Amino acid sequence: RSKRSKLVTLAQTDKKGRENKERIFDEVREALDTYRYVWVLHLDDVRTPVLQEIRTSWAGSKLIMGKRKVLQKALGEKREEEYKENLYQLSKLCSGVTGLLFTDEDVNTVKEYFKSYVRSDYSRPLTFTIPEGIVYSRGGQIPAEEDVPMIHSLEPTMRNKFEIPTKIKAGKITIDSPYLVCTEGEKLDVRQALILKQFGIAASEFKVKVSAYYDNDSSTVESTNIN
Amino acid sequence: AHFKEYQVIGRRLPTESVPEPKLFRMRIFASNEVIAKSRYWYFLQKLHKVKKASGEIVSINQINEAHPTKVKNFGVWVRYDSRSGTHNMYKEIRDVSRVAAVETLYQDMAARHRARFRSIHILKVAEIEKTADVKRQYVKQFLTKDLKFPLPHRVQKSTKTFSYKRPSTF
Amino acid sequence: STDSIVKASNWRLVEVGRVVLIKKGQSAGKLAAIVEIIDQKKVLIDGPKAGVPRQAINLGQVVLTPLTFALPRGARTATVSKKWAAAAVCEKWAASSWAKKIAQRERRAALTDFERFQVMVLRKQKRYTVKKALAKA
Amino acid sequence: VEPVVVIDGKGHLVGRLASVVAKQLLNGQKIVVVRAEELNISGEFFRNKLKYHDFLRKATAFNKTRGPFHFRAPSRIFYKALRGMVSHKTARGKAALERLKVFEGIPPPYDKKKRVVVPQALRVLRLKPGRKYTTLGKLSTSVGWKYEDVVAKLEAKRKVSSAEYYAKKRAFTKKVASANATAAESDVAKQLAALGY
Amino acid sequence: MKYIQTEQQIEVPEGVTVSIKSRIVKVVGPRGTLTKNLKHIDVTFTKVNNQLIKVAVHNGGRKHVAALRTVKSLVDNMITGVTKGYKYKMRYVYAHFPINVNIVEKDGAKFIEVRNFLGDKKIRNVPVRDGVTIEFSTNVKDEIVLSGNSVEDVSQNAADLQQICRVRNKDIRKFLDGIYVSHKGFIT
RNA sequence: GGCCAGCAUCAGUUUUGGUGGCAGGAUAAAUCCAUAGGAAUGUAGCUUGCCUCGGUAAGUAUUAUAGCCUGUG
RNA sequence: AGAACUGGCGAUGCGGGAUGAACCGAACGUAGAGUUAAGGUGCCGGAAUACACGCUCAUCAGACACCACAAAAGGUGUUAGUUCAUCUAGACAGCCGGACGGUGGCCAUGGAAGUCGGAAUCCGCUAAGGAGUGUGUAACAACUCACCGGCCGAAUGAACUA
RNA sequence: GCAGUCAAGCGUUCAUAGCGACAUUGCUUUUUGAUUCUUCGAUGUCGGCUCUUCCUAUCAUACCGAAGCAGAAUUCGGUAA
RNA sequence: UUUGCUCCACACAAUAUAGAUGGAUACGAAUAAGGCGUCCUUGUGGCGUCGCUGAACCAUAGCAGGCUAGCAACGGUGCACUUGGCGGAAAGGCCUUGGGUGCUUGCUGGCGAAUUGCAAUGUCAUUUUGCGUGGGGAUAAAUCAUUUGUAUACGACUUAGA
Repeated sequence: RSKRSKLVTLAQTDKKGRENKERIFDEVREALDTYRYVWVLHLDDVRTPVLQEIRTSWAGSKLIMGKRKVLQKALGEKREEEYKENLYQLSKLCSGVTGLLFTDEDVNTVKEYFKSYVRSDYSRPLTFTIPEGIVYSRGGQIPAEEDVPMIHSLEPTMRNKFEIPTKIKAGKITIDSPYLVCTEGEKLDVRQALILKQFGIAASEFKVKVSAYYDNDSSTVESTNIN
Repeated sequence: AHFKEYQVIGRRLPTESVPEPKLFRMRIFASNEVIAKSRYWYFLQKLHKVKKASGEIVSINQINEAHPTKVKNFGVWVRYDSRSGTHNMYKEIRDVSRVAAVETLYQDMAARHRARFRSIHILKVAEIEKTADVKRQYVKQFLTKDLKFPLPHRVQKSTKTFSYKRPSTF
Repeated sequence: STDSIVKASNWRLVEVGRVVLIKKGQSAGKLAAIVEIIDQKKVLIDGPKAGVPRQAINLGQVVLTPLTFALPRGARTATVSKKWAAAAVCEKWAASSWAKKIAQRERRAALTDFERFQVMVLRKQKRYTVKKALAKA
Repeated sequence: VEPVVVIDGKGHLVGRLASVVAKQLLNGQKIVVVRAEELNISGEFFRNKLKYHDFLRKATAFNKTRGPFHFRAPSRIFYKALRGMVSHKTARGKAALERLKVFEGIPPPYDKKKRVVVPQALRVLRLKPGRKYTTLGKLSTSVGWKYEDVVAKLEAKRKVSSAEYYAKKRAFTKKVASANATAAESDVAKQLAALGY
Repeated sequence: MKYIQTEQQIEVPEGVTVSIKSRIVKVVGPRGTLTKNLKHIDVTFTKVNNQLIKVAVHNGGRKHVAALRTVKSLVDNMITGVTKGYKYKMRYVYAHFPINVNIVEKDGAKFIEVRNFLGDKKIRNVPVRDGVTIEFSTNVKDEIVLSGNSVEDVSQNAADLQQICRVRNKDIRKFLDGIYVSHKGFIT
């Protein structure tokens, strides 16, 4: 005995299994002879309306995402086994979180789009000092006369997880010394990014980068480097 | 005791209009000749309708080991009776010969499950030929290559009552 | 001066090719080689040069020696006897000081009483040359 | 074979030592047990204490004087376990407890003599490792034996006076064994090796 | 199930040196020296090469192997105590009465003296263990910092100091007074 | 020829050793010798890899510069 | 308390159950040697601190039929089994990332936006994302898991049986 | 207590030959704190003055734990004779 | 109260043995570790070795151990003195200096044993005391009676008296 007691729940959603893997094994091999362009895209951090923007903007494209080794299983990782030919070099490149794209419009439009397409997400850049008074949920962005004081439930979250010293006088939250969370030109810590997350500061821009292209009729591997 | 492996064959009764009953052999583990004949009628009654008085024994043979000094892995199927109802059991023993393995099975059942000699039935004893299908874990850990282990803290068994040495271990 | 002085704690360890001495049993004082380990307590030994038959044995009946030689696991009796003389452990055993201890109490037990009188007179003569050599330095 | 066997008491189990002593007394061997405060019991410390308090509350209800006598010293606690193993009410059991002396520490004249041990009573040979044991000296202080501070002080007096002896005996066996080596290779010693000495 | 041998590994960095006779462990490096006695645990240490040392238990049960992971965990804390060292910072939040905390030296013993806790007249002395140096935080209101080489000297001396200020026979949802440990961090 | 004893060769009962001759079984099974086929906890060779200049890692290779298993005689 | 067959004690010693009319051996003339029964072999106490494989740690262990007697079910103690699953093509553990749109779904109301509540509970896009398990703001925000994905590289989980 | 209901288990293999823990429903003198003034055959002898001791299943005092525990008071609960 | 009293030396008598018949032969600590030797930069170092039983080490020849002749050695051992220490846990022992003094089986010679009749423990150690010898040593108290009252049922206790 003396085993770990696992937490049992009652939620609605259930686990997928292997049968969702083998469908993505089939949908990748089906999309090769159907569409003409194979675009592999490295995109590590994503936001869901960013992804739901790219899906609905392009009807001719099919943006198929999944596990990496399933994509190696379906495209064929070794040169000996592959669905269509000259395909084992481009599947070597997908090392990060990658989702394949199957369009048929142009090779110039796709490579032009993602440099033109840019968004803004969390920083995960500019520095921020907190005033030594009542802290607000915007955090000195907008004028504090219109601001909202922070909810005191996340104040124990601030004293323990964010390491920021907050002692509380009355219904609002107070700090007594001015505190800066980041400095410019520095790689941000994960505790520094979560301060900017609770403050709602997504002031670092986001863009998706693409790494390679394949054409079925030409049957050759094309590598393009844009960030 | 020291177990021996025997072969007992049966020949129900040569009667009129049924001459030559077919034959019925078994492999019995026992400590001598007399128990193995009585253990043969114990199993053979359960299968079909004979008795000892309406039966007879053809022959007995001691089955010696085919390869004594070759170390074998064994997988033994055992059915036993608990204090509650009966249920099966599959255990695996690494040992030298066939009949020395069931020697250590009766020591193992009576120690771990408190099963006496009368409550244990031997289904089939077979040798595992190829490795890497040995299902148990306490058997596989002797199958890693170049196995070396020390024996720390050896005790000493002396003859006299007083030793003048303040005796040491290893 | 910037090293780790961690001790090693040297142990005789069972393995394939460890030569052993049989302290009790039928053979009782004959060298043999561990061929294959069976489990924690039982091993498969053989020494054909001394005369012990190839057999399983329990580790409580055997005592481990420091000497070793190389041998493939699961070797047969003819293959052991070739690798035995190739390491010449019959010569290497008597060179050890422990095998001289066994031969000494074996020789002391077989002494004729007239020879035991000769041990008497000779140990008188040796103690006289010592006690003059002592108490000068 | 010796007239008096002097048993060192450090590292032994209470029961297994008392068994092998209570047989040698009835067969006639004189025995003195020294350093009985360093003796050991199997079982952890908090058990043996509760196996002393249930002994400690047994007393003759109408007069506490006449009851079971609860000795507290470690020399006497071992003497309890030994007196239970000898038939002490007869005349043979009383003449076998005249053959026994038990002490804390090592008093004179027993420090100058050879001390022996009993291998089948040793703790390190008997209990499996990873198993709790209990020093009898620590038990007796926790039940009222107010002399631990004196015995441990008189050992540090003895251990210094013992080690100054041992440094002379060690240097004396250095001078003998080297003078034995020059007696080796002489033909009076070449014959002894043939005879086995 | 009588495991034949298990092992763990101790990662020795470049600064420190470790001297292990039978079960006596000494860790010497940049910040200082430490010792820890291990005669009870019955294991075997083996050096391979100057940065890695393998612990070992041969032929042990389940209890004897579970006590082999913790010997790795003790020597690794003896390593980070000498390379980096430990530093516990404590905040002592009061409701109404200003808590006066001082360091006093009676007879060369260097106690920690707490006064005026929840208006009490009682003086509490918390003794300071060997090798833990208490300093009061500069320019941060209401903070006391404990720091030393050993985990078990520092973490015990911070745990002692908050049990000495436990509020008795009152409701802890209302009365906020006490001393608490902010977070358990390193020096460097 | 009264009392208690010691040894010798025997008889009755009985305990405890040493050692010798034969019959059985699969005319013990094994080892051992021969000879076919085989396999990995894969030996030599080979190939790659990092690399203190040979050492391990992973690939090939069925006895060679170790051997083993199975079957038959 | 009252019946049936047999064996007992009553009339009955001896050896074993510490002690006992009924249980276990066994039935008695007086002595010697030898071998045993039931029961035993650490010491009292005559006899192996015998050999072998395991299991067990109790802050009231347990130790022998009749016999001096305890019952269910619980236990993140430990050991051995049973069928079902998941996996070296990446499982299980844990950090990290996403965890969405129609939507602040109908009514309820001083306010209820996934969560004071009744009835409900359907589709879109998805690798995956419930008209939504928990933290709680007067509502909201905010965090969490359930669901998938990134790293690391060997097995692991559930249900029971004794 | 009887009479149901629900069903993890049990019953040579077993749902439905038949048992049934854990729950729960049946009223047992009136849903608005009005009262019920109901003692219903103890067929049998111990009780009390003095005095000692022993259990724990703790009424007080020691120390903890948990609750709308603001204090004040007061409850539940544990170790302890 | 008849010359008692004590310690040392010796002779006879007694008196018993819980059981002499080569010798109780001195480190401490750890046991998943130590012992001894050797070096060294003195250390929780380096190297070498030993254990697996005290079956050891020491001692041991002579009429139960005799009377003598030598050789070789400066050693061994016993007894009485002496010199300087050390030990208080119940030390009551352990070393040590100077001579004296026997013995020597380290080596080699000569003499002696018988008759205890073929075995009978074939007596060989050690407790306690007594009676006389011969050299020293030293010259008391308690109780009852009488009397106190801090005491007291009687004993006891507490005080006094040349």
